[PDB]
Amino acid sequence: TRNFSLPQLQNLPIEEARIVADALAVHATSRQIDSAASKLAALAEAGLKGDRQAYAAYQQLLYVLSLSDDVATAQTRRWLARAIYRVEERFMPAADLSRALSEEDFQKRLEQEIAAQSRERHPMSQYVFSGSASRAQLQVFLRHQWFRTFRLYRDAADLLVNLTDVDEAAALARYLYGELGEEDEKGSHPRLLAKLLEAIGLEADFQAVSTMPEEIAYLNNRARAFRHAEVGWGLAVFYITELVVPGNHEKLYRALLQAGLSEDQAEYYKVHISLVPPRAKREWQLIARRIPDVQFQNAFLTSLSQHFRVERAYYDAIWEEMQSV
Amino acid sequence: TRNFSLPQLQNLPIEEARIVADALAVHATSRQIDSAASKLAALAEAGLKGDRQAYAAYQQLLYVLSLSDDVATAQTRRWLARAIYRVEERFMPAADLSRALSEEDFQKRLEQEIAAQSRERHPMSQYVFSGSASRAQLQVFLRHQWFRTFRLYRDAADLLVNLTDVDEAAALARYLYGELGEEDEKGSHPRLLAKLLEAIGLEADFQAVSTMPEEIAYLNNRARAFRHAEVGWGLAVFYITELVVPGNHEKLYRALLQAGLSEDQAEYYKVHISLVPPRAKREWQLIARRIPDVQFQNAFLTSLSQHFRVERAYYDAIWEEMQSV
Ligand SMILES: O=C(O)C[C@@H](SC/C=N/O)C(=O)O
Ligand SMILES: O=C(O)C[C@@H](SC/C=N\O)C(=O)O
Ligand SMILES: [Fe+3]
Ligand SMILES: [Fe+3]
Repeated sequence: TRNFSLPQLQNLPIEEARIVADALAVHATSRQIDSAASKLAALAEAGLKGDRQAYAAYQQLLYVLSLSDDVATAQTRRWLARAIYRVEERFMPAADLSRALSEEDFQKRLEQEIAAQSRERHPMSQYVFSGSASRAQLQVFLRHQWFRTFRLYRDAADLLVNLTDVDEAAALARYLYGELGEEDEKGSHPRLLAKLLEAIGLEADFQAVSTMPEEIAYLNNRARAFRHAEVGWGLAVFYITELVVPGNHEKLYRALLQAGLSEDQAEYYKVHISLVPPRAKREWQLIARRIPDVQFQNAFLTSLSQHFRVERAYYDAIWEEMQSV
Repeated sequence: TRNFSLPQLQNLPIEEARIVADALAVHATSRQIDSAASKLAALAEAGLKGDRQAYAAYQQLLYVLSLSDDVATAQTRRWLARAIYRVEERFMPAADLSRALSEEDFQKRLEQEIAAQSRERHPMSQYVFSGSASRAQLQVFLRHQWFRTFRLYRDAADLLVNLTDVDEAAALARYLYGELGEEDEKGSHPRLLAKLLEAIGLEADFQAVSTMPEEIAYLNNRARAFRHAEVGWGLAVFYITELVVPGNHEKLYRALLQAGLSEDQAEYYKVHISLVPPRAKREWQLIARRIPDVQFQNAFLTSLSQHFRVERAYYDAIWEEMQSV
């Protein structure tokens, strides 16, 4: 299977890929697993210090560890990913406020950060919204839309698991329920996107494996953020996504209709326009309750800044692919 | 913080509790974590061979590891819990099937197992249904009902996390949505039970920590099964609970109304009578697809039998406590 860990690892011409493979064996010893964790940590350190090959190598290995679908190795894979996450977060630039911002000041900082970094301001977004994109160019856009959308519900579920307050788990459960099609699994949002992809000649593969480095970096970061033990990381990515999807999707919907798509064909984008603003308003209380905590504020803001960095490098790479077709 | 891991460990007169504490430290080394794992596995092995003190020790530590609420230590706690689970599973009388049973023989064996040991036939259940229980004795019953209900949704979420198929994750999402109150979190099933609990004088403590050995055994086993990498373990526990809840809760509902509180206060039991039956028919498909796989059948039936042994010993202990008042 294409999105299992071991087939992906055999395809990486890296020695650490074989050490990781040994660490994921059914009878792997603690020493093999600690060896994998140390060599992964050193690879990530070398890559984050400026070694372009170690940088690419650890990002590919981290993609395999964090996002493969062979559930038998999942617990050890998540253990190994943590060895890499620890290194990454030491290199990330951390927000270090010592005193908590006011709730009003905090929301305004978010609004400002969004206005400065929103995916909606990217030249590619504006260009498609303009109607000037070719059909093959929309296909580039939707090919990568598939990778962003199709397993988002799993990252949300990792955050659900880490919210110990029953009311906060419930808010995330309502999100997951909406995201998985409510009472009809034929209408889960991954399948709505699949219906749109098929309307424009693309396959929606639930075992899709990305080969674009910036997309891998985006998916790796998002999973790390939603899985973090300090939920400020995950609430940052979750909530910024909830705030940006409605207007972005309203313009993407219009662009697809302009591009020769039906209302039903473009339903994936249509349903978020109306489903999200109410839910986003109720989900805000998860952030409001934690604002007095300066550790939460620093985790949230560091998460947000890191998310924006990888999202921008990713949109830039999609934009380049779109221009070459 | 009464149900966080470190405060619980400092209150355990078990030597290995200190080693576990060291393993959960912010900067714990691989040696300290691996050491803790080794001592926990040895303690479990001694306990399952008959050392009652080692048995009690491994069960209290496993309770702290698997069910404490400080998410900062959860990943390492779940890692250490695995070392105990592997030992436990070597001692479980597993259905040794060499080849897969037919669907016909699988459902028949399932029906037979449920017929022989369902919780509904336990003398305490028929006694409660009988009307004859005193208020103090119903308090005993509901005090332990709290421990079974108040974090069940978390165990189901771990199973959701391990269901890689999007339509099957959707099925578990429909379950969680219902269990956490659909659009209204004040109606989540833990809070409905908490309201039933407020009537009669009992506290519903979201940080409750059990000190009843058979109850610890029940919660430990259930979390292990729902977290297992082979989803047969969790599907076994999940499905046996969904199938028995409607009849059991129907009879408990009528008995509680006959004990003098309204239908609405006892809403926790009524809602299951109608809510669960339609969802159980769709949830069966997750099991039907896997019947042909003998590895699934062996996990499922081993889990069912282990769940019934632990459920029966727990119900026995509640019944003894109930008869002491
Ligand atoms: O990549 C991301 O995280 C943003 C997704 S949001 C789709 C679903 N929203 O509920 C996108 O590309 O639109
Ligand atoms: O874990 C158990 O023993 C089963 C629970 S069912 C609660 C289900 N939804 O609220 C019980 O004891 O009634
Ligand atoms: Fe969505
Ligand atoms: Fe329920």
